[PDB]
Amino acid sequence: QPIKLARVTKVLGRTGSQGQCTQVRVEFMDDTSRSIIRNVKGPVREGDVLTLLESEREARRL
Amino acid sequence: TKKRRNNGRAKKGRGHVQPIRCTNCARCVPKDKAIKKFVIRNIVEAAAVRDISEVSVFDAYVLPKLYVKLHYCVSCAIHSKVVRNRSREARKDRTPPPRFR
Amino acid sequence: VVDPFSKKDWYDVKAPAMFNIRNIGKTLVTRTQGTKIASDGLKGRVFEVSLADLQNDEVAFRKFKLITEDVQGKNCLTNFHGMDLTRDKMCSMVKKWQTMIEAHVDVKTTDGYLLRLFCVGFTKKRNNQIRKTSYAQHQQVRQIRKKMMEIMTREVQTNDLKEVVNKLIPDSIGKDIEKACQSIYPLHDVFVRKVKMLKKPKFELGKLMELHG
Amino acid sequence: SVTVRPDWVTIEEMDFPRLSKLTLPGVKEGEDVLCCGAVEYYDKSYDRVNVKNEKPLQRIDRIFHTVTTTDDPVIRKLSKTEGNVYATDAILATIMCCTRSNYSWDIVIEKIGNKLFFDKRDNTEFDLLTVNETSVEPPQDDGNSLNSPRNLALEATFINHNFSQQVLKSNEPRYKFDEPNPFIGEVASVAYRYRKWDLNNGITLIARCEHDAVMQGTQFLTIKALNEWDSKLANGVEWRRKLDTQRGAVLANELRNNACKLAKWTVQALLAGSDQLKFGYVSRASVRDSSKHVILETQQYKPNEFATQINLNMDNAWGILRCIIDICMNQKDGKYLIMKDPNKPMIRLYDIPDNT
Amino acid sequence: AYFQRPENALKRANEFLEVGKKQPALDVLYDVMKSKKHRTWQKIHEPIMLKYLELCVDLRKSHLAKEGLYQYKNICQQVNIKSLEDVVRAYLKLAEEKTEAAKEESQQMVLD
Amino acid sequence: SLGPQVAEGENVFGVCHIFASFNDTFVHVTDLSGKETICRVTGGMKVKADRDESSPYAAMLAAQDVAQRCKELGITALHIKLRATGGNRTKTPGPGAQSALRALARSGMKIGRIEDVTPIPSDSTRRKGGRRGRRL
RNA sequence: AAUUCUUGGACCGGCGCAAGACGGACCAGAGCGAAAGCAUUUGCCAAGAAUGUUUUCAUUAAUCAAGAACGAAAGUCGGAGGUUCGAAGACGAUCAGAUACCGUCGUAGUUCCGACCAUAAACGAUGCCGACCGGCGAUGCGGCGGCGUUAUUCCCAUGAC
Ligand SMILES: [Mg+2]
Ligand SMILES: [Zn+2]
Repeated sequence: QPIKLARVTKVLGRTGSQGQCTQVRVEFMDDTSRSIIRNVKGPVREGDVLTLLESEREARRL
Repeated sequence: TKKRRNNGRAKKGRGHVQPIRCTNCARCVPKDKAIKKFVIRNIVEAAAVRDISEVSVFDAYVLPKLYVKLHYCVSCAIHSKVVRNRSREARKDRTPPPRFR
Repeated sequence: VVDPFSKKDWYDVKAPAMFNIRNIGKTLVTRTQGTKIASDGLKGRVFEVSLADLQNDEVAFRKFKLITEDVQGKNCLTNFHGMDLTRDKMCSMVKKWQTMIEAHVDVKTTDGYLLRLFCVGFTKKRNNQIRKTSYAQHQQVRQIRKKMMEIMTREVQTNDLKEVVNKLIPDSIGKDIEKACQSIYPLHDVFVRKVKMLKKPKFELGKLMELHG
Repeated sequence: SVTVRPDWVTIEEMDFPRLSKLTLPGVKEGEDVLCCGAVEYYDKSYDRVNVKNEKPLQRIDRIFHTVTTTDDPVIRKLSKTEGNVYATDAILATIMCCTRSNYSWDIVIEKIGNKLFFDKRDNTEFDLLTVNETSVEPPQDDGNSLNSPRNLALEATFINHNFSQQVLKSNEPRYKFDEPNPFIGEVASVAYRYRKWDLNNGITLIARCEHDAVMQGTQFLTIKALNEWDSKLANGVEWRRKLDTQRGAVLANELRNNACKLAKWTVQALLAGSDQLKFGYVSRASVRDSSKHVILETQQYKPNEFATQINLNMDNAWGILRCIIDICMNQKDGKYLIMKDPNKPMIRLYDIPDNT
Repeated sequence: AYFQRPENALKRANEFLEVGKKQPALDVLYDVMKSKKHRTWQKIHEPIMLKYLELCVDLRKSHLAKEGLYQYKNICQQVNIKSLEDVVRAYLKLAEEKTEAAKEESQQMVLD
Repeated sequence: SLGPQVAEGENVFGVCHIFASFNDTFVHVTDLSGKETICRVTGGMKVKADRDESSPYAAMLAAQDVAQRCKELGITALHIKLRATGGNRTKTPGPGAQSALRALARSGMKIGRIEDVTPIPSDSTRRKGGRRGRRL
């Protein structure tokens, strides 16, 4: 599947077992309106880019 | 000592209400004593929906739901954490917990 | 050490003329090896097809049962057996704070077929209603149920099976009952929940081949 | 875009989900039949221009020819020689990345015999550059306001036509292909070259492809100018703040706000076969001053890398194009109109008399 | 809701007519014209309105053909007005033929 | 081994009965009739341990073998008839229901129409276990 | 996990047939009943509280030793029945032991008809009758007054708010 860019728009909350994954609201650079929720490792900032291997799957919001 | 006013049950002016089998055990609890719960669930959980949204023959077939009404005895309800113990003041609060999202 | 699907003929299934999409699908049978015959073993198979698939595209919650009452040649000819609403629909309708009214009539068509029709209807809450409940008193319930039976009998009794299926393809019976019971207590989610088949007349072929065009 | 008259017959309707699902493989290489015009050398020294060391954006008087398929003399010659689908880069860029379309746009199809002249309406707003089209809210301002969609698009078009020439060493010996520009010191730096695409399903495609300038390292440039007007209301981040820690963020944010404009510009360069597409970061003096501009920075992207980055699919672009050329090489002669539904996401196709 | 895919209204309308219930067949078509499905004129909106105004004539309900066209003129504004022209010409055309038949009926069979 | 349907567009439908108890999973394809069986791969045929007959894993293996086995006979698409145990017992499907339905969609089949067919009684016979339930 | 069931085709899918239980969801701090208790449809039989009344009799009333009717479940005797469940039993596990909790079968019983039995945390742990003493918003049955909405299009008049 083509690799697609999701842009962090608003960092929401921290998740995982040991508080290790930042759960972030992403706004797609490809489609104008589609905004999904993704679990992300490492430190992430409000207003930067992610390279998603799939642009359809969504993580369970808490 | 008297703990509840309505003796842990929603019977007031009957005398007898027919019993029900608990859905975890097969314990006989009266119909109104039991902790009832109505689970409306999608057949396919969370991610399976996307795979069956693409591998479907049809055009926007709103895949069906699963309606299951569950009666728990008080022990099964507390053990499964469907209910919990409460403060002497908070016990009287009958307004069910908010389900905003 | 015998491949059991080597001796299997596929047969195309045909629905009667009352539906848009004719052919339902395919059916497996064993080749006529010994005394027991493919077509005779194939005769009396019940196919439960959703009306969405049976028409082009519509309601998917109403299902029709169809019996392969005869085979002409590489073609199973099905005929109306029964009808049933889907679990999802029936479970979704039945909700708390209202009265559920159920009727059943044992009525016969002009030709041999004697059906058992089950009707269901739920008391509707008014547009400006502040009262939570919206229950019907027992006499209001059995006046509604008496009227349910009176329409359900009249609609079938006087015409033949080709036309009763033409009425069940929409829900003309349920819409007629719903409008009729507006004075007693306004119902809303009124359908003919289920149609059963108790008796058929002794099989004819000329009567089948009028239903198959 | 246009008021639709009661004499105009809707024949075909296509919505964006159906157009998004389209594909075509097997699209062959573009063959440079003709290369025309003269292109200047680019000063790579306008890239020592950052948030601290900016430049004045000056008015440059160079004449831009907005000549369509109808008025193209080479296409008029080539028409009888070979080709049955004639287009410009701006027109096919619109149809190709039609999926992102927000505002009302239109294309006049003219099927004279067994031909498709994908023509544009001269003296209609087709050669404007739209602004914050695909934001959370497009500018909801009135025609008399300065932050209006019309006035922002007006100045955005001006600064692009300014920037393309200003950055350029536009009085040092030009790179000449074969011919002078077929439209006429006074002129602007632009080169029009025509290309044949053999298109699988039995269509030959002759499109006019525009290079903006040449750079050494030789190299061909498609050059455009990104506008930032009043970020805080515009629903974007500020440019002047630092832009250096947040360059990738300032880019990706202005991309979503201008989803269709950046998609048309990038597929414009892929069409022409430009190996590099550059940009120009232009903002105002004060946030409500329409007259003044200052050039903050520029960044360069290879359009093949950029198109897979931002988002595009060549299969989609060529898959939508084969569909529309097939539709209008199927149905009858005369003037048509591919108009997109002003308020909803669906393109419509009307059949019209010989006049409008 | 009532419908997904607004062409299904025609199939319910057609299904009800084979039984001979043009009042609920009209109710079906009425429910679609006034709903979410206001997408600026789908190609299927003409056959819906053609059948709708045929049933409005056959039952003689002018005040419904009012509301029907009043919804239609809105959902086929400057997008395409040929649709209004074709529909309302075909409406008055259908009503004129019902009166032609109604006179000739009363004036040759019943007059004699 | 030859369903004579058209190679291009024609989908041949089966119907897959996914009986998912809380200590076994069945995946069972038949005719639209429901009379003639094509495949039946249980959760227990695949894995050899009693404690994981009702596994999402075992149900995933079972649906994969069913998908592969029915692709050869020329069943392209499937209708679905999911069920728990029912009667007096549980009416929530087993934990293998989801993984099986997912598995024969990951394995390149097409999904027609789905519905619960649990034996829901009007009112039933007395349930197993005493008046005081299953105490543990 | 094992006891148990099965290539003498179990479990699973399909079409039929028979039996004996039970009346899901709707079902509520709703209704009725002296209490125990009482729920699929329809018919027949007798009873009943409450409201309504400018009818009738005119103290006929309240509570009750003796005496009497009904009284869940289990239990007993005789007849019919035995689908599910299941005291004792028989084994399989668990454990130091387990005569238990967990499992597989399973007899009396569980169901109906006719005779006994007369006890329950039979509870509101709260005798029955009568009077007076704050407020508030619902709820079920009956009656009364009242803007308006709605179904009978034909609306008087009936239902639903
Ligand atoms: Mg009691
Ligand atoms: Zn329990």
